[PDB]
This record gives sequence, structure tokens and C-alpha cells, in this order.
Amino acid sequence: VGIRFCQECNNMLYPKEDKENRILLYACRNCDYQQEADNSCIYVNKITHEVDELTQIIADVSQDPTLPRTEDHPCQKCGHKEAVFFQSHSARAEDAMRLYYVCTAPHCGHRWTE
Amino acid sequence: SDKLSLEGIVVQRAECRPAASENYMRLKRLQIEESSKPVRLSQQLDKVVT
Amino acid sequence: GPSSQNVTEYVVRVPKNTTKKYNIMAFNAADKVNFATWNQARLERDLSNKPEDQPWLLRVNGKSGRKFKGIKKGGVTENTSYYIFTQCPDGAFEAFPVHNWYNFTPLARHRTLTAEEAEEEWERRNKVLNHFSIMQQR
Amino acid sequence: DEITPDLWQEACWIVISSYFDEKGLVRQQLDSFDEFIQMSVQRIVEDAPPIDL
Ligand SMILES: [Zn+2]
Ligand SMILES: [Zn+2]
Repeated sequence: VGIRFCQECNNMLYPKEDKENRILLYACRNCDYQQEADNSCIYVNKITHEVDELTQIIADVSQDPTLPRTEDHPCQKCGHKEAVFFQSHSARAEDAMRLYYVCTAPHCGHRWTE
Repeated sequence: SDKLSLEGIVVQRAECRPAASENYMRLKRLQIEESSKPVRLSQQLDKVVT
Repeated sequence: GPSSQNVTEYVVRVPKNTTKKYNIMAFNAADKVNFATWNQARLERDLSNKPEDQPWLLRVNGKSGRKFKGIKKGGVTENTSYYIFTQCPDGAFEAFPVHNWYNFTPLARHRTLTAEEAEEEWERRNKVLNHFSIMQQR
Repeated sequence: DEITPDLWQEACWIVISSYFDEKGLVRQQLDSFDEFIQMSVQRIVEDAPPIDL
């Protein structure tokens, strides 16, 4: 996890290890730049449902005329008594017909599931 | 004289907008009319050319 | 203090004819260049054409410093305009129209893979190993 | 002021009538052909490069 580039030729960094010190080095495979890593991560894969749609919905979705509105689920932060609820329709799950709610107040848009 | 010089660096960006909202659309209409002066479209003849 | 409620108002001036041309310049945010090191420069037209309709090619500090290449802006200033307010001792701004927008890009100086030997090594479509050894032979 | 529910039917049909009084049923054919003759032919002729010899 975490992608960043070298400052010399601005190409993709790659992991590498040295035998003298035994420390991870994110070195540029193109140029001759090296740097010390700070996470000890290379390849994180997520097989089950870790999409975290709560942080993926754009808060401006509330002002879409085609979405339903409800008053039984008030906003937690600003306390507005109107919200817009919708489902996900994303692949890799094809299930979990759950509702994601977005507050319709301007200068707001806290997303919450329930 | 083929002499290159650097005047300086931009420190802030500015955007100018007209105060008028509705009446400025008339000036926009005039500008569009002026822009459509030289565009050409086919004409129609009353009598066949001989 | 005076800076909290500073009041400034200077007169704008637009000359008609000016013997020297202006152009907007903008590096990329990630270039991270320095201007003190730019002791010498050479801004000449590229030789790849073989004049006014060709790109430039910046060469900083000869072969020691970095080189840059760029292109004119695709858009045209038919509706838009760019003016620069140059500071002067008398304080009157001098708005100056520009002629072109330029964008040079960084280029790295190192032994580069050639097209012919690239074709030669293309046989190793995905069988290639030891990426350092690719450049070591050359 | 407001279209009453019991005057709606007449009203809507009046609107539709006006549409068909102004456009017609084959308006797409005629409008497309008018576009072709008025501007497409002229644009095609002007867009063609000059003959250099
Ligand atoms: Zn690099
Ligand atoms: Zn809210």
C-alpha cells in the first residue's frame, strides 16, 4: 500500500532489499535513486467485501431529483430531518441490499449506513 | 536582440466577471450575431441560371 | 497596523507597439527545479525538422545541466487573453498581451534503450529477467 | 392561475393540437433535409481544399 515516485526521473518506485543492512529500499528501477521505506508493505490484496462505500459516495448525490427522500432518519451531525437513501450497485459483491443515507442539507452531506 | 529575460513569477490568479446578469445577455447576443456575420449558407434562386 | 488596512491603487497602462514579445511559461508542479543553478542556458530551435512553426529546445548548462522540450498550447486565444502586470519603480502597472503559451517538460539524461535493440530484446516478451542486465550489455 | 384537475384533459389536448399544428408528422424529414441543403452543402464545399495546380 502507498505509491510514490522518485524525485529524479519521476518514474514508479519498486521494492528492493540489500544484504549488507537488511532494510527495505524503494529504489527506482529506471534511474539510480534509492530511499528507505517506512511501511514495510509491498502488495496488499483484499478478497472479501472491504470496499468501504461509506467513504466512496460523493456527498453531492443528495441533490439528485431522481433519488427518494425520507424523514425518519435525521442527520447525525447537523440534525436535519431529511435524507436521501440509495443502494450500491457495485460489482465484487452482487448482494447486500443495504441502504446508504446522505443528508440533504447544504454545506453538509454526512454519509451513514443503517 | 535575441536576449532572454525572466520578468518574474505569478503570485496570484484573478478572474474577471461582469456585474450584469440579464442585460449582459443582450451584449452576448450582439457578439454572437457579429460572430455569425461571415459564416456562409446556401442561397436560393428565383430563376434558373442561363 | 498599516498593513491590516493597507490601501493601494495604481494606474494601469497599455502600450500599443512593443519591440519585445511576451509568452506565458509554467513548469509542472512536480518538476522541483532551481533557478540559482541555471548559470548558463541555450534556447534554440530543434534540428529534427530538417522555422517559426517549430518547437524550441531548452539546454541548461550545456551537457552538464538538464534539458527540456515542449510544445505550444493547443488552444487559441480567440476569446481569452493573458496580461502581466510588471512591477516598475513608478508603480504604474503595464499590462502586456502575450503571443503563445509554452510548457516544457523535464527529461532525464542517461543511457537510453534504442529502437533496434528494443526490437532485438522484444523476443523476450515476458521471459526477460535481471532488468539491470538489459542496460549493462549496452 | 392554475390548471384545475377537471379542465386538465381539454387543456393538455389543446397543447398537443398546437404542437401538431406547428410541427406536423413528417417534420424530422423536412427539417433534416433543410439542414442539409442550407448548411451541410455549403459547409462541405467550403471545407474542401482549394485546387492547387
Ligand atoms: Zn527514477
Ligand atoms: Zn446533515
